[PDB]
Amino acid sequence: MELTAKPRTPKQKLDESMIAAVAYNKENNVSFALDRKAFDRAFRQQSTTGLFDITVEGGETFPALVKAVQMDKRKRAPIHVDFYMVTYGEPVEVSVPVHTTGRSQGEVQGGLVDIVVHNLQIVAPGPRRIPQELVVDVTKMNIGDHITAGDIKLPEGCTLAADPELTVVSVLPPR
Amino acid sequence: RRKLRTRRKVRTTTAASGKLRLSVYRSSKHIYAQIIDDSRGQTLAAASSAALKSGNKTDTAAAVGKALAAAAAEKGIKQVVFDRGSYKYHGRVKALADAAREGG
Amino acid sequence: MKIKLVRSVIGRPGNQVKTVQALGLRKIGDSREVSDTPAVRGMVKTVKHLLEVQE
Amino acid sequence: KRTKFRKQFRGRMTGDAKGGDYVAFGDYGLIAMEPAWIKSNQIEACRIVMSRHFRRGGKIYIRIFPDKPVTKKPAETRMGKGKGAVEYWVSVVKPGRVMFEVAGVTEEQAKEAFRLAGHKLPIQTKMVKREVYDEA
RNA sequence: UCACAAGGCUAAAACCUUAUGAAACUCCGAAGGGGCACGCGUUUAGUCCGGGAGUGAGGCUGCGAGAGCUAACUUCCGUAGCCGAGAGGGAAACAACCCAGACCAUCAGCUAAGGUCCCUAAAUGAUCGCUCAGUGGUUAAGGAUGUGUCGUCGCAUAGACAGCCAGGAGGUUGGCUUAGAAGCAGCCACCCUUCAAAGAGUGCGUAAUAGCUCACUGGUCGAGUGACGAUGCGCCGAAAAUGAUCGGGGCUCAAGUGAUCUACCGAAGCUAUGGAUUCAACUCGCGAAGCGAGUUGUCUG
RNA sequence: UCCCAAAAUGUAACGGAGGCGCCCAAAGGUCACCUCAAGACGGUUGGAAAUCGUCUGUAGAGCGCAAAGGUAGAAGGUGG
RNA sequence: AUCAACGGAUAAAAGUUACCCCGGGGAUAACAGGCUGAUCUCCCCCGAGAGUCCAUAUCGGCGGGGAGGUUUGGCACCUC
RNA sequence: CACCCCCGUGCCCAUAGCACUGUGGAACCACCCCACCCCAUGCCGAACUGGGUCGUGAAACACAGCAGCGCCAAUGAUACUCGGACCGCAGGGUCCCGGAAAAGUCGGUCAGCGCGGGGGUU
Ligand SMILES: [Mg+2]
Ligand SMILES: [Mg+2]
Ligand SMILES: [Mg+2]
Ligand SMILES: [Mg+2]
Ligand SMILES: [Mg+2]
Ligand SMILES: [Mg+2]
Ligand SMILES: [Mg+2]
Ligand SMILES: [Mg+2]
Ligand SMILES: [Mg+2]
Ligand SMILES: [Mg+2]
Ligand SMILES: [Mg+2]
Ligand SMILES: [Mg+2]
Ligand SMILES: [Mg+2]
Ligand SMILES: [Mg+2]
Ligand SMILES: [Mg+2]
Ligand SMILES: [Mg+2]
Ligand SMILES: [Mg+2]
Ligand SMILES: [Mg+2]
Ligand SMILES: [Mg+2]
Ligand SMILES: [Mg+2]
Ligand SMILES: [Mg+2]
Ligand SMILES: [Mg+2]
Ligand SMILES: [Mg+2]
Ligand SMILES: [Mg+2]
Ligand SMILES: [Mg+2]
Ligand SMILES: [Mg+2]
Ligand SMILES: [Mg+2]
Ligand SMILES: [Mg+2]
Ligand SMILES: [Mg+2]
Ligand SMILES: [Mg+2]
Ligand SMILES: [Mg+2]
Repeated sequence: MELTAKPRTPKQKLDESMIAAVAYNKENNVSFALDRKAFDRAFRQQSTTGLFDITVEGGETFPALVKAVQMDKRKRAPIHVDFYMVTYGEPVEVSVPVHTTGRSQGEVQGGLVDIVVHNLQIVAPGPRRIPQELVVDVTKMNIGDHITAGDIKLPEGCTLAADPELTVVSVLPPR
Repeated sequence: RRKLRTRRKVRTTTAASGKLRLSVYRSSKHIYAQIIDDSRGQTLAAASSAALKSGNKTDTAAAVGKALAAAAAEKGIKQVVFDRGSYKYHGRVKALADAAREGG
Repeated sequence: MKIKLVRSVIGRPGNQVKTVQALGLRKIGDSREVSDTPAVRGMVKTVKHLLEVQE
Repeated sequence: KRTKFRKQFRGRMTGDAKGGDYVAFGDYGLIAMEPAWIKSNQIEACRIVMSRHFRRGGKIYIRIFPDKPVTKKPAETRMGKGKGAVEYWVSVVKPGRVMFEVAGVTEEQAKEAFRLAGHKLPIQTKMVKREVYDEA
């Protein structure tokens, strides 16, 4: 990704298909503007747990993560982006997608897999190595079976911002 | 429970009164009776009772009333307002009173 | 700045009238010189659109 | 359908949709495009359409809900004498607002059940699919 | 506070995550407005005392609301402007909209809105495109291999999209239902066999069989081709009463249209020359003030 | 009294809701003193609610009547 | 002092007129027109279902989009 | 204030609060003890009040630690919007110019400034 300018004035890029953005170091803070096309390919690939390299039209290239995204409600498209300039050894808290794997023995007698909370926000990994997904097995799961936030296998050096008796990926009855 | 003190405290109209207010503190067996010009964050006279007391523990009220009012003579204080505390104006603090109330 | 009244006051809001009045213009084609200060240049801002402004 | 207890009468006004433009509770979602009013029965209609097409069972999230009382005067009365008495209920769906969420069904199924619901609707719509993690 | 979407949890309420509506909800909260001081800087009004009134039916448009059907050349308020009491140019015609406030004279010049094929003043202007539908010259959900422009995805020198030859399989009438259901009226699952390839399978079919064909592969060729949205201009949907039509003629070999540029025409607006009136200040006569005169400014629906 | 009422006042409708034509000799004056609703644990009648205790507790109560604002350093409850 | 029609005409007061009269009003209704189009009339979209079987031969639920101006109205704009 | 600390009392009215936690004792504070009287309990020295210790600093208070909570809170962008202009039959919407939120993200924070007195620095 290679933005260029950053003035408080948008007419330079608006139509040209660029998004207004800000990346903050927490010590260093920088406004700017990225090619839409790019950040689209990108944010689709890497999502919120992203991590990609950002070289401002001045030479200096810094790594970063995606902290928030701001949409046109009516066009359903990016107009602005909040960008976290990553640190090194401890970052912030990462929201990551619960998935599901294998034909559950719920969908075979009556019900269906229901990811009651799509996105699970954990505390920390050590940033360099962020979990980007989060597989949960479901094959054991019958109909009427809730998976609390505890039972999720974290990949070492990871904890849970979640209340870990909160219902996540649960299988629901029919009708 | 802090209600009695902040009660009478606000009930002593601080500045707009003109007069000076006069603290006490007889809860322990030591008091502090300060004289304050309210408005200015400054405390004028005062006359404690923990730098030698004669011996009397509550009998000495009249004494420090007279001692304070004595300091008030010199500094030039003739007007007053009685900032009691959670103290129900009866014996001890009444002594400090009557004492200052004549010995000004 | 310099100033010209090149639009008109009719069907224009009361204050914009009275401001046209102040700036000293009482007919189209009226031009004038003005003293770069916040109250006069702030009298030209509010009726900007009625004025051809020079410098 | 209806609310259960309230105040009675109301009014009318508009600009773009507050919350929420994003896709929770599901994998596929249907979104307004126009500043309509939406009556119970219209939703009821979309609910029954989609519910049938999914058969048993899928999963259907009817986000929008009619809290707004609309009134209509009696037949053939000269204006005044009062305000009209609660004809029916509308839900003030502004553009971009997500009306529907369905999940537990394929993309195909979702498309169709949507289109079918759309033809029952006062306004143009569009279907879409997640990524809108403004929060969760 | 009232209302409300999925879930947790518990004996339902409270409470937990997720999620949302509010004129009569508010943790917050603009733009703006209102008061007061200055005038730091322009300009002309103000206030009070007294004489004379008239008016007290308003009207439209925009914006803000209620009422109403988010109807009315509707009704009732807030707010700006116009008409009222406003002539002049434009909008064919047209109180109100757009431009613009008409002291008088002129066979003089510039402009505004709006315009420059002929009726009709002024470029049948320029350059890059768009639409071919008379769209232009009045409506919608819905629909559509119209045409321009972007983007997504897919398939392809392992031979594809189309075309053409052939196979399309054995378990197996899969189970269930059924008077019979055997791919194909309704309820559960999509497993093996043979191969270069053949899926309890798509439509027609039968009361049910049988039957026709597709999803896959091979040859054949010989190259691109297929899907999904975004958007510009159009197509259909588009049916009313006396005779048609964009105001008309007519316009695409643009007189339609999106963009940028310039030249011209256009008002009672501005300007030129002449002239009168209102007020004002300056100058003069007679006897302050007052009247007349004159000059400058000013004004005059 | 609230909303309409367009964050100054004001502003109409046979617009949307609700009260008043009293009451109090203490419910006033002053002086002094006290702090609420509700939930959780445990408690003879009880056992939804009674009365007691512990913990939480900024108002989630109370103010003679309508509602709005207001109010816990009292306007709220008690006494001279 | 329900002078409560609450700025309160008298101390003191109800009906009827198709026998009717006067002065005015299109400031205001019944006819017609006009504007609107809820209602009224038709046409279109989706298709669940009916049609042994098969949505569309024909019919078409729950809902949606328009037209027309012949209904009952709404408004009160020229004509009392 | 000379340096500390404690007691009172203020400006400040949560970036100043709460929890968890550690420290503190004859030197100020607190609990404590006694109550027939002043005084007082809608009953009871619980509280007001009165005579005073030792004992304990556990409770409470003072002080320190801490960012779990609470509170404070950016820039960026947006909503809306004065004022210039526009589109749509209409519900509604756009452009230019200035102003410009709220919620959230970054974070920030276990406050700060005084007066008086007491008591300590072999
Ligand atoms: Mg906040
Ligand atoms: Mg009148
Ligand atoms: Mg009137
Ligand atoms: Mg009026
Ligand atoms: Mg009208
Ligand atoms: Mg005219
Ligand atoms: Mg005219
Ligand atoms: Mg004409
Ligand atoms: Mg007209
Ligand atoms: Mg022009
Ligand atoms: Mg000509
Ligand atoms: Mg002249
Ligand atoms: Mg004139
Ligand atoms: Mg206002
Ligand atoms: Mg009025
Ligand atoms: Mg009388
Ligand atoms: Mg008869
Ligand atoms: Mg007769
Ligand atoms: Mg007779
Ligand atoms: Mg007559
Ligand atoms: Mg009739
Ligand atoms: Mg009629
Ligand atoms: Mg009908
Ligand atoms: Mg059937
Ligand atoms: Mg009619
Ligand atoms: Mg009339
Ligand atoms: Mg009228
Ligand atoms: Mg505007
Ligand atoms: Mg802006
Ligand atoms: Mg700003
Ligand atoms: Mg602390």
